[PDB]
Amino acid sequence: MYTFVVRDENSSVYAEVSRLLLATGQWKRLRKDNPRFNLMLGERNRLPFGRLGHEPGLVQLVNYYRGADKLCRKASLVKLIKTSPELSESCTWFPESYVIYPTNTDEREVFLAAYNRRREGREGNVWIAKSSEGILISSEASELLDFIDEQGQVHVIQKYLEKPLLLEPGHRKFDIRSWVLVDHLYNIYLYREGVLRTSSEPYNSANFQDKTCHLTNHCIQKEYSKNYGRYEEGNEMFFEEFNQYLMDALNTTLENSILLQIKHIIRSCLMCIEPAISTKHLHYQSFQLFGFDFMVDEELKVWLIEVNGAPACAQKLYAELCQGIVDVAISSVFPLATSIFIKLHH
Amino acid sequence: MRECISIHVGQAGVQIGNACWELYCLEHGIQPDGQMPSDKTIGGGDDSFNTFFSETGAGKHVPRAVFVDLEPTVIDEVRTGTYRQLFHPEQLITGKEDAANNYARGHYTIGKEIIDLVLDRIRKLADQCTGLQGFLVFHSFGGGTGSGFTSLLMERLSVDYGKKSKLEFSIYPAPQVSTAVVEPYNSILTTHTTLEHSDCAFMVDNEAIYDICRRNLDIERPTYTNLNRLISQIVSSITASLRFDGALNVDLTEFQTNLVPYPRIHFPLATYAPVISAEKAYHEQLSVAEITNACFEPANQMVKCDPRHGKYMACCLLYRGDVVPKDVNAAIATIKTKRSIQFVDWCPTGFKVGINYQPPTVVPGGDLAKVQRAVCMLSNTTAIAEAWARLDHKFDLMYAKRAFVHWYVGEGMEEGEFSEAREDMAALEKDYEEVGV
Amino acid sequence: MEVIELNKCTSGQSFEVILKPPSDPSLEEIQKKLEAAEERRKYQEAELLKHLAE
Amino acid sequence: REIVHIQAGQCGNQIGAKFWEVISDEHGIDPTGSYHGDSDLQLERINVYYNEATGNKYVPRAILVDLEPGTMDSVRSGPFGQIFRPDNFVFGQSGAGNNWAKGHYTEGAELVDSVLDVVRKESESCDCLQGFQLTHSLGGGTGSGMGTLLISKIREEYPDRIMNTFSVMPSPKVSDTVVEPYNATLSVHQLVENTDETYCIDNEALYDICFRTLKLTTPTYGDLNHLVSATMSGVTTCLRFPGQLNADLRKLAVNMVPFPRLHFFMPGFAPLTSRQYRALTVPELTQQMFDSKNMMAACDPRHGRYLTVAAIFRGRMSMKEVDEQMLNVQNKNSSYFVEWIPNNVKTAVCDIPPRGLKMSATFIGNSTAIQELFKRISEQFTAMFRRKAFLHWYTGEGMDEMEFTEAESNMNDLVSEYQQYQDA
Ligand SMILES: Nc1nc2c(ncn2[C@@H]2O[C@H](COP(=O)(O)OP(=O)(O)OP(=O)(O)O)[C@@H](O)[C@H]2O)c(=O)[nH]1
Ligand SMILES: Nc1nc2c(ncn2[C@@H]2O[C@H](COP(=O)(O)OP(=O)(O)O)[C@@H](O)[C@H]2O)c(=O)[nH]1
Ligand SMILES: COc1ccc(N(C)c2nc(Cl)nc3ccc(F)cc23)cc1
Ligand SMILES: [Ca+2]
Ligand SMILES: [Cl-]
Ligand SMILES: [Mg+2]
Ligand SMILES: [Mg+2]
Repeated sequence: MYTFVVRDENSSVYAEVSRLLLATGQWKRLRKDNPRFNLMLGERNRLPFGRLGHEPGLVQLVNYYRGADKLCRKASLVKLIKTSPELSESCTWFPESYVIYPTNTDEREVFLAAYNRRREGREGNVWIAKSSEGILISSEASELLDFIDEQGQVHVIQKYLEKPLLLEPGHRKFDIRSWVLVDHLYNIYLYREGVLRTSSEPYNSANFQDKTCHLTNHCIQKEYSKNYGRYEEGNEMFFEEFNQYLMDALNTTLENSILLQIKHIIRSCLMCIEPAISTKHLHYQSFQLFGFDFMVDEELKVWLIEVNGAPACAQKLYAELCQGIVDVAISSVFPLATSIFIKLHH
Repeated sequence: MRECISIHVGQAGVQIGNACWELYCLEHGIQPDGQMPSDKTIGGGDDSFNTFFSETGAGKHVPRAVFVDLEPTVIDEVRTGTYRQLFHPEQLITGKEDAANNYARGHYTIGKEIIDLVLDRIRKLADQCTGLQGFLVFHSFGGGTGSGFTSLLMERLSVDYGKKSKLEFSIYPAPQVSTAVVEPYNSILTTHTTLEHSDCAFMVDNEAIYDICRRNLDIERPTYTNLNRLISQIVSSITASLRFDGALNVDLTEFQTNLVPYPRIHFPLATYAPVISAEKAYHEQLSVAEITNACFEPANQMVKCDPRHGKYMACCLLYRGDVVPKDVNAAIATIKTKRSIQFVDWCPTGFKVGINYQPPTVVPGGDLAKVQRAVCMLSNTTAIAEAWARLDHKFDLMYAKRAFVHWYVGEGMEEGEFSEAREDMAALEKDYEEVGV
Repeated sequence: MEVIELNKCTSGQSFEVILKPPSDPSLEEIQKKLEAAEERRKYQEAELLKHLAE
Repeated sequence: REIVHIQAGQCGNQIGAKFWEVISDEHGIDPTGSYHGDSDLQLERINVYYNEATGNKYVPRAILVDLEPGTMDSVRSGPFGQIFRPDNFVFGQSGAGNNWAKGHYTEGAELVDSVLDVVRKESESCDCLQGFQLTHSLGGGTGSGMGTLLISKIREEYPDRIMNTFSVMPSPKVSDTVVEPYNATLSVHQLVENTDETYCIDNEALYDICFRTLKLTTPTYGDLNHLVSATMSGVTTCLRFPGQLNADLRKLAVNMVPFPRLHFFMPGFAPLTSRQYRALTVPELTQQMFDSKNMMAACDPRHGRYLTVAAIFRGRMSMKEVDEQMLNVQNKNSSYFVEWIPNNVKTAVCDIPPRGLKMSATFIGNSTAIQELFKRISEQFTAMFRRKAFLHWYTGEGMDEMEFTEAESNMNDLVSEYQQYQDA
């Protein structure tokens, strides 16, 4: 009989995991500070990795990889891609990006050298800015940096994807959320079900001050959008409908046009940081669920925009996914008395 | 040639000192009576080994060592064991009753009544020293003597020998072999009082030694004897540069120079490889590359932590056996490409290397196999602050209830010393965080 | 990656390898502390003995 | 190092005699005090409990105290009677009539100085006396009344030594007189103030063990004391036997007692034996030792939480297995161990087993469930005290009702203090 401890109550995914674990009758929950746990669903901030794996007679396991933040916060990920030989500044699936600090190392003097070549070559020069609410997509820099310095935290600004793939009917934008689970053996498991977070507003390439047809966040779309839910329930198109659309409209499969690139990107990113974060020979073990956010361009080329280290699922997919986390991440380590994951290896 | 006096305090200090001096004698060819035939300079010398042994007119080589415990049973075993002749009686000092696992009983109550005797005996060794460079102090964190008497002694040494270096070999507390529930209290108290009196401290966590013994020595339930032969190997590796010809870490000041840039962060992590059971029938001898690479596996560290999530301030590689520089550089070159090794910005990324061609001596009948080459890495990584976190946490749990505090206060200590010590430790932890993230 | 201060002798050699450049109280106060604690101890003993005498 | 032992009253002397029989046997000493064992583990620390006398003799460091001579005589005539030095027999003639006040205030006072004379003589022959252990019941008169008088006198003369007691608690199931709750409540008030560590030996728990599991229909005091001497040999093995952990009375205090007053220990023992053939496995030993049915203080450990635990395994067995099983008990029941005392369970191993067992386990818990014991006494106390019943036996010896009220309050305070940490 295994014991666990819950230190992030505001996690929908791991709340479901707690319920599933208890309902096995082989897992009992302890109080959040009891150190005699087998399993820890840790807090999102300052998780105490230094205190794991020092409890004799307890194989201990945690649902986060110490160090994974380098992938999962925007400036960090830009730094990691530019400086890591495995990915390199010549990375063909990450947009041109730069790390800018407020007025109060920085890359705006290296930014401008590229931006002005974009304006002179008469290329589309839209750029987006964000950090880890407060977004600015503009066409000239002096709006961007001016906005950055009104706030007070490090920012990344990166080449906006001016020619996205637009779903018809609707002429609307979307992003693709993939859920990936890395186990204590560093198997990389892609969940078979992804989701397309769409916009409900036709794509208006004119004024970039309206964020309703350019940003695809489930929050901004329920509140500030006209017809949230006209085409798909909750502004969420799942994979079967999207594959059907690709076949009907574009004469391809989701697997061929897009998924190959997503599996390639995921594996590349994770394999890159594996030496820094692996717990293969550590006194405690880690697994982690990630949410990779992808954007497809009108040429069916996949791009990576954010990696989120503590993602939520889609209400339709919570059950199946959380059960998978238990199956492959937890019961692998603590056995009880046709898989929903594609294993990524090459 | 400049002399070194070793001071062993409490049970853990005394038993580890036994193990180290047994090793030393084996390594320098000193017999249990104290006779070293290869020493042609009879009755004296300024050789490298003389920093740890004085000579008598009768050709007897005698450890520059003092053993001090507040109860007699453990040092009595020194007095009656294989190396009884080795030590001169005045250097084995015992009390009548121990400190009862109580820092304040060792520091204040029983400490006050034996501190002057100990300092007198230490002065009798120092007075035999043409140019004493200082002290190597062995002790547990957790014992009442080990913590409380040791901190009192360090304070005094700073006063009677203010220009001299003081080094610590400190046993960090582990549940699997611990003897008391109050070891976190004692750990924090003694760390806080000693911090400004120690130039360089090598912390050994009994948890790590215990698991190394189980995993690599196939010892099912390690004893103090197992642990201490392994620790003595590590200690010998660390001190060999004071006892042998060489150009690296030749005096105690060089340990601080090479390993402690900021004076407060003076806890270098020790990683040791290879540890091979004497009961391994067929062993394939490991290369320079394999053992150097093992230096970066946490499972070989004297303290379990993760240097990948820290920063280095210094790094020394001490080899013993069949090693040459070009093989070391080759090993380092490939390791750098395959491993997370980040130094602090204001420090060079590099390695000071020491090689002694004589391979490790192993205790006949011990648990360790002989090997053609071995290495001890000493690296000042901030990752060791994990060990303070753990410790400080276990303190905070108990102290929030003032549990057991009445035993300390009843010895004359004031409750405020507790929160003072804890505050120092909060400082220390923050220094580490700021240097390394 | 350059190799410096190579010093060598019949017992062994030492050297450095660079990979990249850089980016107390007095005896008085002490015996005062020890004696203060003895005073708190003696006082608690006297409280104890006085209570026992009651 | 040296321990001085005092047994007071009928119960004190009967159990103390049994304690000396058992551990004398364990250390190879015979009723004449001449060593005859084979091994040498038996002598390494033999001086903790025995003085060496002329002719390689071993003489227990034991003072025998009573106000009537009937039991003391019975000891002299008993098995090991002649191993005690006769000068250490200190007795009066009038008894104490199961009356705490006679033991503490009138008859006891008359005899206590000479007892302290013998104490002093034993202690000045000590190189480093660590303290005293007292055996006594709390429901009679000499043991409870005079024994607690002795304890506060000893504390006055030796304020820096350890006072430890084995204190048998009264139960209506095994009862001599109705005034036993009175005698017990007075004494606990003394114990809470003037001992460092008390083993609460509940005569209720002893009766229930003899009856419900040893299948004895009519338990005698003999059947009870066999349990008591098993427990006593168990909890003192790390004191009298050389092991890795070189234990003494003060370290046991320091590690077992997080707060001075809560120093009342629940002892346990396994396998429970009557006055067998199947060897116990280490997992079985460990499960039994922790079982409520093996504990000598009738308290449900699931009704409170363990502050500290110390456990002793006697026999040749697997240290590895012992470690695994102790860790399993804690990790599979961590609810019942306070989280604010990290690693509060310590284990020790002695190769030598008790007589007639290849393996055995002794348990020493400082549980907050011990409050149940005192609640029991307090209820019985109040039932009488609210009608001032039987008080005249006590006011006849000079006592004021006020003193009863004070002692009752201090015990109810003790109960509340235990309830404080059961919920922390
Ligand atoms: N590694 C190792 N640790 C030891 C040894 N002896 C004791 N310890 C550790 O030291 C701590 C107890 O400290 P001790 O040195 O035994 O106590 P002390 O300094 O003698 O002080 P007292 O309380 O007076 O007995 C525990 O954590 C033990 O595990 C030893 O021989 N080797
Ligand atoms: N366990 C145990 N309890 C006893 C024994 N003799 C008496 N008692 C208990 O002790 C209490 C009576 O005290 P007792 O020792 O006989 O009186 P005293 O001689 O005046 O101190 C009652 O609770 C008895 O049950 C004994 O041999 N074993
Ligand atoms: C809760 O932590 C501790 C730490 C140390 C102790 N010591 C001091 C012991 N003393 C005596 Cl007399 N017998 C023991 C028997 C078993 C054991 F494991 C320990 C002890 C007790 C509890
Ligand atoms: Ca010489
Ligand atoms: Cl000086
Ligand atoms: Mg000791
Ligand atoms: Mg009676």
